Amino acid sequence: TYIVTTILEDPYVMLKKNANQFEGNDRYEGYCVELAAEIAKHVGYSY
Amino acid sequence: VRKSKGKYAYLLESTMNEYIEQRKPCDTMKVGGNLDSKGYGIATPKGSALRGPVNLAVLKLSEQGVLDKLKSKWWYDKGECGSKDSGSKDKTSALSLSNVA
Amino acid sequence: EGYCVDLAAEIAKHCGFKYKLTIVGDGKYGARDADTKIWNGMVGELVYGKADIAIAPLTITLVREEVIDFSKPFMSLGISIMIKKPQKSKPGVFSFLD
Amino acid sequence: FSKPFMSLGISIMIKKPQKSKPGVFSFLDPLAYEIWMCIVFAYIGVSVVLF
Ligand SMILES: O=c1[nH]c2cc(C(F)(F)F)c(N3CCOCC3)cc2n(CP(=O)(O)O)c1=O
Ligand SMILES: CCCCCCCCCC
Ligand SMILES: CCCCCCCCC
Ligand SMILES: CCCCCCCC
Repeated sequence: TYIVTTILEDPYVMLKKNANQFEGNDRYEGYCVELAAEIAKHVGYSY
Repeated sequence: VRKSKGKYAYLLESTMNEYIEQRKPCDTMKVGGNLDSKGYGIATPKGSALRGPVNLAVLKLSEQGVLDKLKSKWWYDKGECGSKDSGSKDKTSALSLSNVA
Repeated sequence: EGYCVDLAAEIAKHCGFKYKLTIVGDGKYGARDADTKIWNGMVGELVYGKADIAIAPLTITLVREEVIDFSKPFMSLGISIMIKKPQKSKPGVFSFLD
Repeated sequence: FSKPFMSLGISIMIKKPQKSKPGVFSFLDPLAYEIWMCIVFAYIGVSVVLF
Protein backbone atom coordinates (compact mmCIF):
# COMPACT_ATOMS: atom_id res chain seq x y z
CA THR A 1 0.00 0.00 0.00
CA TYR A 2 0.89 3.70 -0.03
CA ILE A 3 0.94 6.37 2.69
CA VAL A 4 -0.82 9.61 1.74
CA THR A 5 -0.78 12.82 3.79
CA THR A 6 -3.06 15.86 3.77
CA ILE A 7 -4.17 18.79 5.93
CA LEU A 8 -7.44 18.92 7.88
CA GLU A 9 -8.05 22.61 8.67
CA ASP A 10 -9.27 23.41 5.15
CA PRO A 11 -12.47 23.06 3.10
CA TYR A 12 -10.66 20.46 0.95
CA VAL A 13 -10.28 17.61 3.47
CA MET A 14 -12.80 17.53 6.32
CA LEU A 15 -13.96 15.01 8.91
CA LYS A 16 -17.46 13.90 7.93
CA LYS A 17 -20.04 13.56 10.70
CA ASN A 18 -20.69 10.18 12.33
CA ALA A 19 -16.99 9.33 12.09
CA ASN A 20 -17.40 6.64 14.76
CA GLN A 21 -19.51 4.58 12.36
CA PHE A 22 -16.93 4.82 9.56
CA GLU A 23 -13.25 3.88 9.79
CA GLY A 24 -10.06 4.74 7.94
CA ASN A 25 -10.20 6.85 4.80
CA ASP A 26 -13.96 6.28 4.46
CA ARG A 27 -14.64 8.74 7.29
CA TYR A 28 -12.74 11.60 5.64
CA GLU A 29 -14.88 13.36 3.02
CA GLY A 30 -14.20 16.43 0.91
CA TYR A 31 -13.24 17.78 -2.48
CA CYS A 32 -9.60 16.77 -2.03
CA VAL A 33 -10.73 13.30 -0.93
CA GLU A 34 -12.61 12.79 -4.20
CA LEU A 35 -9.51 13.94 -6.10
CA ALA A 36 -7.36 11.33 -4.35
CA ALA A 37 -9.87 8.60 -5.22
CA GLU A 38 -9.96 9.56 -8.91
CA ILE A 39 -6.16 9.72 -9.15
CA ALA A 40 -5.79 6.35 -7.42
CA LYS A 41 -8.37 4.91 -9.82
CA HIS A 42 -6.64 6.29 -12.93
CA VAL A 43 -3.11 5.31 -11.89
CA GLY A 44 -4.31 2.02 -10.38
CA TYR A 45 -2.75 1.80 -6.93
CA SER A 46 -4.21 1.25 -3.47
CA TYR A 47 -3.57 3.88 -0.82
CA VAL B 1 -15.28 42.46 7.82
CA ARG B 2 -18.86 41.45 8.63
CA LYS B 3 -18.85 43.81 11.63
CA SER B 4 -17.16 46.73 9.85
CA LYS B 5 -20.04 46.94 7.32
CA GLY B 6 -18.04 48.31 4.42
CA LYS B 7 -14.91 49.45 6.27
CA TYR B 8 -12.46 46.49 6.26
CA ALA B 9 -11.44 44.81 2.99
CA TYR B 10 -9.67 41.54 3.79
CA LEU B 11 -7.12 40.29 1.25
CA LEU B 12 -7.09 36.49 0.99
CA GLU B 13 -6.75 33.80 -1.67
CA SER B 14 -9.37 33.22 -4.34
CA THR B 15 -10.44 29.71 -3.32
CA MET B 16 -10.83 30.61 0.36
CA ASN B 17 -12.76 33.77 -0.57
CA GLU B 18 -15.21 31.90 -2.81
CA TYR B 19 -15.82 29.23 -0.16
CA ILE B 20 -16.30 31.72 2.69
CA GLU B 21 -18.77 33.61 0.48
CA GLN B 22 -20.86 30.63 -0.67
CA ARG B 23 -20.48 27.93 2.02
CA LYS B 24 -21.10 30.51 4.78
CA PRO B 25 -23.88 33.03 5.52
CA CYS B 26 -23.35 35.34 2.55
CA ASP B 27 -23.13 38.80 4.09
CA THR B 28 -19.91 39.48 2.15
CA MET B 29 -18.91 39.01 -1.48
CA LYS B 30 -15.83 38.85 -3.69
CA VAL B 31 -15.14 41.77 -6.03
CA GLY B 32 -12.42 42.21 -8.63
CA GLY B 33 -9.95 39.84 -10.22
CA ASN B 34 -6.88 38.12 -8.85
CA LEU B 35 -3.92 40.37 -8.12
CA ASP B 36 -1.18 37.75 -8.58
CA SER B 37 -1.22 34.22 -10.02
CA LYS B 38 -0.52 31.07 -8.02
CA GLY B 39 -1.36 27.38 -8.32
CA TYR B 40 -1.90 24.33 -6.13
CA GLY B 41 -0.40 20.93 -6.84
CA ILE B 42 0.12 17.45 -5.42
CA ALA B 43 3.70 16.49 -4.61
CA THR B 44 5.97 13.42 -4.79
CA PRO B 45 9.31 12.59 -3.12
CA LYS B 46 12.41 13.62 -5.08
CA GLY B 47 13.33 10.81 -7.46
CA SER B 48 10.26 8.57 -7.20
CA ALA B 49 8.51 6.45 -9.82
CA LEU B 50 5.11 7.95 -8.84
CA ARG B 51 5.52 11.27 -10.68
CA GLY B 52 5.03 10.43 -14.36
CA PRO B 53 1.74 8.52 -14.29
CA VAL B 54 0.49 10.82 -11.53
CA ASN B 55 1.18 13.92 -13.63
CA LEU B 56 -0.56 12.31 -16.61
CA ALA B 57 -3.60 11.53 -14.45
CA VAL B 58 -3.86 15.14 -13.24
CA LEU B 59 -3.76 16.52 -16.79
CA LYS B 60 -6.31 13.90 -17.88
CA LEU B 61 -8.75 14.85 -15.11
CA SER B 62 -8.33 18.57 -15.82
CA GLU B 63 -8.89 18.00 -19.55
CA GLN B 64 -12.06 15.89 -19.19
CA GLY B 65 -13.79 18.66 -17.22
CA VAL B 66 -13.70 16.76 -13.92
CA LEU B 67 -11.97 19.32 -11.70
CA ASP B 68 -14.45 21.99 -12.82
CA LYS B 69 -17.32 19.68 -11.86
CA LEU B 70 -15.85 18.89 -8.44
CA LYS B 71 -15.26 22.60 -7.78
CA SER B 72 -18.79 23.61 -8.80
CA LYS B 73 -20.18 20.85 -6.56
CA TRP B 74 -18.27 21.65 -3.36
CA TRP B 75 -18.29 25.46 -3.77
CA TYR B 76 -21.74 26.16 -5.26
CA ASP B 77 -23.92 23.03 -5.01
CA LYS B 78 -23.34 22.86 -1.23
CA GLY B 79 -23.30 26.49 -0.13
CA GLU B 80 -24.82 27.64 3.14
CA CYS B 81 -27.03 30.46 1.86
CA GLY B 82 -27.12 28.92 -1.62
CA SER B 83 -27.68 30.99 -4.75
CA LYS B 84 -30.76 33.07 -3.95
CA ASP B 85 -32.01 34.74 -7.16
CA SER B 86 -29.25 33.38 -9.38
CA GLY B 87 -30.37 35.79 -12.09
CA SER B 88 -28.69 39.03 -11.06
CA LYS B 89 -31.42 41.66 -10.70
CA ASP B 90 -30.34 44.60 -12.85
CA LYS B 91 -30.19 47.96 -11.08
CA THR B 92 -33.48 49.57 -12.12
CA SER B 93 -32.79 53.21 -12.98
CA ALA B 94 -36.46 54.09 -12.49
CA LEU B 95 -37.74 55.27 -9.12
CA SER B 96 -39.13 52.52 -6.91
CA LEU B 97 -42.58 52.66 -5.33
CA SER B 98 -41.29 52.47 -1.74
CA ASN B 99 -39.49 55.81 -2.20
CA VAL B 100 -42.84 57.63 -2.50
CA ALA B 101 -44.85 55.21 -0.37
CA GLU C 1 10.77 41.79 -29.50
CA GLY C 2 7.66 40.86 -27.54
CA TYR C 3 6.48 38.85 -24.55
CA CYS C 4 8.09 35.50 -25.36
CA VAL C 5 11.25 37.30 -26.50
CA ASP C 6 11.65 38.99 -23.11
CA LEU C 7 10.71 35.72 -21.40
CA ALA C 8 13.50 33.89 -23.25
CA ALA C 9 15.93 36.72 -22.52
CA GLU C 10 15.12 36.42 -18.81
CA ILE C 11 15.30 32.61 -18.83
CA ALA C 12 18.71 32.66 -20.54
CA LYS C 13 19.91 35.06 -17.83
CA HIS C 14 19.10 32.73 -14.94
CA CYS C 15 20.25 29.76 -17.08
CA GLY C 16 23.37 30.82 -18.97
CA PHE C 17 23.51 29.39 -22.49
CA LYS C 18 23.82 30.38 -26.15
CA TYR C 19 20.48 30.77 -27.92
CA LYS C 20 19.30 31.92 -31.36
CA LEU C 21 15.78 33.29 -31.92
CA THR C 22 14.80 30.87 -34.67
CA ILE C 23 11.31 30.96 -36.19
CA VAL C 24 9.36 27.85 -37.13
CA GLY C 25 8.85 27.47 -40.87
CA ASP C 26 5.42 25.86 -40.52
CA GLY C 27 3.77 28.36 -38.17
CA LYS C 28 1.65 25.66 -36.51
CA TYR C 29 1.53 23.94 -33.12
CA GLY C 30 1.52 20.36 -31.87
CA ALA C 31 -1.03 18.39 -33.90
CA ARG C 32 -0.97 14.62 -34.28
CA ASP C 33 -1.24 13.53 -37.91
CA ALA C 34 -4.20 11.37 -38.90
CA ASP C 35 -2.39 8.70 -40.93
CA THR C 36 1.25 9.81 -40.84
CA LYS C 37 1.19 9.94 -37.01
CA ILE C 38 3.89 12.62 -36.97
CA TRP C 39 3.92 15.89 -35.05
CA ASN C 40 4.29 19.37 -36.53
CA GLY C 41 5.21 22.90 -35.52
CA MET C 42 7.20 23.34 -32.33
CA VAL C 43 6.35 19.85 -31.07
CA GLY C 44 7.38 18.37 -34.41
CA GLU C 45 10.62 20.35 -34.33
CA LEU C 46 11.49 19.32 -30.76
CA VAL C 47 10.58 15.65 -31.31
CA TYR C 48 12.88 15.40 -34.36
CA GLY C 49 15.80 17.53 -33.15
CA LYS C 50 15.38 21.02 -34.62
CA ALA C 51 15.38 23.35 -31.59
CA ASP C 52 16.50 23.34 -27.96
CA ILE C 53 13.54 25.09 -26.28
CA ALA C 54 10.14 26.52 -27.24
CA ILE C 55 9.39 29.89 -25.61
CA ALA C 56 5.82 30.14 -26.88
CA PRO C 57 2.31 29.90 -25.40
CA LEU C 58 1.78 26.17 -25.94
CA THR C 59 -1.46 24.88 -24.41
CA ILE C 60 -0.43 21.98 -22.19
CA THR C 61 -2.56 18.84 -22.41
CA LEU C 62 -2.31 15.05 -22.29
CA VAL C 63 -1.49 14.47 -25.97
CA ARG C 64 1.56 16.78 -25.76
CA GLU C 65 2.93 16.02 -22.28
CA GLU C 66 3.57 12.38 -23.23
CA VAL C 67 6.22 13.46 -25.76
CA ILE C 68 7.46 16.85 -24.45
CA ASP C 69 8.09 17.49 -20.75
CA PHE C 70 6.49 20.88 -20.12
CA SER C 71 7.15 23.25 -17.21
CA LYS C 72 5.09 25.26 -14.74
CA PRO C 73 2.75 27.57 -16.71
CA PHE C 74 3.88 31.19 -16.62
CA MET C 75 0.32 32.34 -17.41
CA SER C 76 -3.19 30.88 -17.36
CA LEU C 77 -5.61 31.07 -20.28
CA GLY C 78 -9.41 31.16 -20.25
CA ILE C 79 -12.35 30.85 -22.64
CA SER C 80 -13.76 34.33 -22.08
CA ILE C 81 -16.62 36.29 -23.66
CA MET C 82 -16.28 39.39 -25.82
CA ILE C 83 -19.10 41.75 -26.81
CA LYS C 84 -19.52 45.25 -28.18
CA LYS C 85 -19.22 48.02 -25.62
CA PRO C 86 -22.61 48.90 -24.08
CA GLN C 87 -23.13 52.23 -25.81
CA LYS C 88 -26.23 54.37 -25.33
CA SER C 89 -29.04 52.91 -27.42
CA LYS C 90 -31.44 55.06 -29.41
CA PRO C 91 -34.23 56.24 -27.05
CA GLY C 92 -37.51 55.04 -28.53
CA VAL C 93 -41.04 56.27 -27.98
CA PHE C 94 -42.66 56.37 -24.51
CA SER C 95 -39.33 57.48 -23.04
CA PHE C 96 -41.01 59.86 -20.57
CA LEU C 97 -42.11 56.90 -18.42
CA ASP C 98 -38.51 56.27 -17.29
CA PHE D 1 5.38 18.87 -8.18
CA SER D 2 2.70 17.93 -10.69
CA LYS D 3 0.77 20.19 -13.04
CA PRO D 4 -1.47 22.71 -11.22
CA PHE D 5 -4.92 21.19 -10.76
CA MET D 6 -6.35 24.52 -9.55
CA SER D 7 -5.46 28.16 -10.15
CA LEU D 8 -6.00 30.94 -7.61
CA GLY D 9 -4.84 34.41 -6.65
CA ILE D 10 -4.93 37.06 -3.95
CA SER D 11 -8.52 38.33 -4.06
CA ILE D 12 -10.42 41.10 -2.27
CA MET D 13 -13.30 40.43 0.13
CA ILE D 14 -15.64 43.28 1.09
CA LYS D 15 -18.96 43.37 2.91
CA LYS D 16 -21.85 42.72 0.53
CA PRO D 17 -24.02 45.87 0.29
CA GLN D 18 -27.53 45.11 1.48
CA LYS D 19 -30.69 46.04 -0.41
CA SER D 20 -30.99 49.18 1.77
CA LYS D 21 -34.78 49.37 1.77
CA PRO D 22 -35.69 53.08 2.07
CA GLY D 23 -37.95 54.21 4.87
CA VAL D 24 -41.65 54.92 4.53
CA PHE D 25 -41.06 58.70 4.78
CA SER D 26 -37.98 58.77 2.54
CA PHE D 27 -39.49 61.64 0.52
CA LEU D 28 -39.06 63.93 3.56
CA ASP D 29 -35.25 63.67 3.29
CA PRO D 30 -34.39 66.78 1.18
CA LEU D 31 -35.80 68.99 3.97
CA ALA D 32 -34.88 68.49 7.62
CA TYR D 33 -37.45 67.81 10.33
CA GLU D 34 -36.90 71.35 11.63
CA ILE D 35 -37.90 72.78 8.25
CA TRP D 36 -41.14 70.79 7.98
CA MET D 37 -42.30 71.81 11.46
CA CYS D 38 -41.30 75.46 10.95
CA ILE D 39 -43.34 75.44 7.72
CA VAL D 40 -46.45 74.21 9.55
CA PHE D 41 -46.03 76.76 12.34
CA ALA D 42 -45.49 79.48 9.74
CA TYR D 43 -48.52 78.19 7.83
CA ILE D 44 -50.88 78.60 10.79
CA GLY D 45 -49.19 81.88 11.71
CA VAL D 46 -49.82 83.41 8.29
CA SER D 47 -53.42 82.18 8.29
CA VAL D 48 -54.26 83.75 11.66
CA VAL D 49 -52.59 87.01 10.60
CA LEU D 50 -54.52 86.98 7.32
CA PHE D 51 -57.81 86.46 9.16
O1 LIG E 1 -1.05 25.52 -27.81
C1 LIG E 1 -1.84 26.48 -28.44
N1 LIG E 1 -1.71 27.77 -28.13
C2 LIG E 1 -2.47 28.70 -28.73
C3 LIG E 1 -2.33 30.08 -28.39
C4 LIG E 1 -3.13 31.04 -29.02
C5 LIG E 1 -2.94 32.53 -28.62
F1 LIG E 1 -2.04 32.60 -27.61
F2 LIG E 1 -4.13 33.06 -28.21
F3 LIG E 1 -2.45 33.24 -29.69
C6 LIG E 1 -4.07 30.65 -29.98
N2 LIG E 1 -4.93 31.63 -30.66
C7 LIG E 1 -6.25 31.92 -30.15
C8 LIG E 1 -7.27 32.17 -31.27
O2 LIG E 1 -6.76 31.83 -32.55
C9 LIG E 1 -5.60 32.54 -32.87
C10 LIG E 1 -4.46 32.30 -31.87
C11 LIG E 1 -4.21 29.30 -30.30
C12 LIG E 1 -3.40 28.32 -29.67
N3 LIG E 1 -3.53 27.00 -29.99
C13 LIG E 1 -4.52 26.58 -31.00
P1 LIG E 1 -6.07 25.99 -30.10
O3 LIG E 1 -5.71 24.85 -29.20
O4 LIG E 1 -7.09 25.54 -31.11
O5 LIG E 1 -6.63 27.13 -29.27
C14 LIG E 1 -2.78 26.08 -29.39
O6 LIG E 1 -2.92 24.73 -29.73
C1 LIG F 1 -40.56 64.75 9.48
C2 LIG F 1 -41.80 64.64 10.36
C3 LIG F 1 -42.77 65.80 10.15
C4 LIG F 1 -43.27 65.89 8.71
C5 LIG F 1 -44.21 67.06 8.49
C6 LIG F 1 -44.67 67.17 7.03
C7 LIG F 1 -45.56 68.39 6.80
C8 LIG F 1 -45.96 68.54 5.33
C9 LIG F 1 -46.83 69.77 5.09
C10 LIG F 1 -46.11 71.07 5.46
C1 LIG G 1 -39.50 51.53 -27.24
C2 LIG G 1 -40.68 51.38 -28.20
C3 LIG G 1 -41.94 50.88 -27.49
C4 LIG G 1 -43.14 50.77 -28.43
C5 LIG G 1 -44.40 50.29 -27.72
C6 LIG G 1 -45.61 50.25 -28.65
C7 LIG G 1 -46.88 49.81 -27.92
C8 LIG G 1 -48.10 49.82 -28.84
C9 LIG G 1 -49.37 49.40 -28.11
C1 LIG H 1 -45.37 65.18 14.01
C2 LIG H 1 -45.99 66.11 12.96
C3 LIG H 1 -47.45 65.75 12.67
C4 LIG H 1 -48.05 66.63 11.58
C5 LIG H 1 -49.50 66.25 11.26
C6 LIG H 1 -50.09 67.09 10.13
C7 LIG H 1 -50.09 68.58 10.46
C8 LIG H 1 -50.68 69.42 9.33
